[PDB]
Amino acid sequence: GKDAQAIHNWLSEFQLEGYTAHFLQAGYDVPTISRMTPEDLTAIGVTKPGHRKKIASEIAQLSIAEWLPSYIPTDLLEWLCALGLPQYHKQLVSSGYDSMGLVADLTWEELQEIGVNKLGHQKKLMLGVKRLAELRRGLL
Amino acid sequence: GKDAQAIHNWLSEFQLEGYTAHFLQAGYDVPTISRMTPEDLTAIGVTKPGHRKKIASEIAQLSIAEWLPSYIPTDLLEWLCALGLPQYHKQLVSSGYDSMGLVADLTWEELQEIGVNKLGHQKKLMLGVKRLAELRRGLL
Repeated sequence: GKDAQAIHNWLSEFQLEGYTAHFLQAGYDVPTISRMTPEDLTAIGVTKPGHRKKIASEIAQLSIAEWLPSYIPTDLLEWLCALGLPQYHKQLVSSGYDSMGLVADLTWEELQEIGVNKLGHQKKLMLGVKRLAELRRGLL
Repeated sequence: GKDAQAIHNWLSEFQLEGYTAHFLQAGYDVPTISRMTPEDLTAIGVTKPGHRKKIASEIAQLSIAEWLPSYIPTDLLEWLCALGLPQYHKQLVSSGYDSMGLVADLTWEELQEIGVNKLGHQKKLMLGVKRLAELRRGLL
């Protein structure tokens, strides 16, 4: 198991790791767990109040989000972080590409005065744009 | 370096790994490399014809795509693979959620006769739907 070893690690930091299989059988992984509620834990069989209280508390301390597991960037900076290019955010913003909907229409010739000059970052970004467009038209 | 060790590994499988820094300085990573052309390799300074011929050939043999690095799913199955839920594709298709644009309007009550019954897979999917909607309205 691959996310099992992520759960088992996190549950071990407070000696509740014998609940690992509870999250597995329910299909959960760590980022989804971070958004459960107490009733969700009850639903998957965490019924002992002493343990459900403690797992809830330990979940609020989980501060790793937000486009995991979905992998849908909602805003521009999230997306440049999916890609490995957050260093370009504020160049894109100074040039008026400050939203997903506007970035989708960015074009190969703007790139030089925005400041994306390494050709690999150039290509990676424009492939992201191209197929971001392909996803908008996907709604009809 | 993290994708450097991915390049250095792949270039080593044909003893050309001393080109690793060429791809780094240009910002490339493996999935972007897989889409380069010969002129792209020239541009980043792979100028010796014997090596550029061989790296090109070795790139066509790279068959790992397609939403990496972009992390924008273009079609429904890609997206259920971003998430860890491809086992549900054909249930979603038998129920008429066979595109991104239609999935974006899937709702919590359909889930039982589609066949998504593990609550963690339920939550993971509906978070993906919710924020997929949030991304469509993002285009105005």
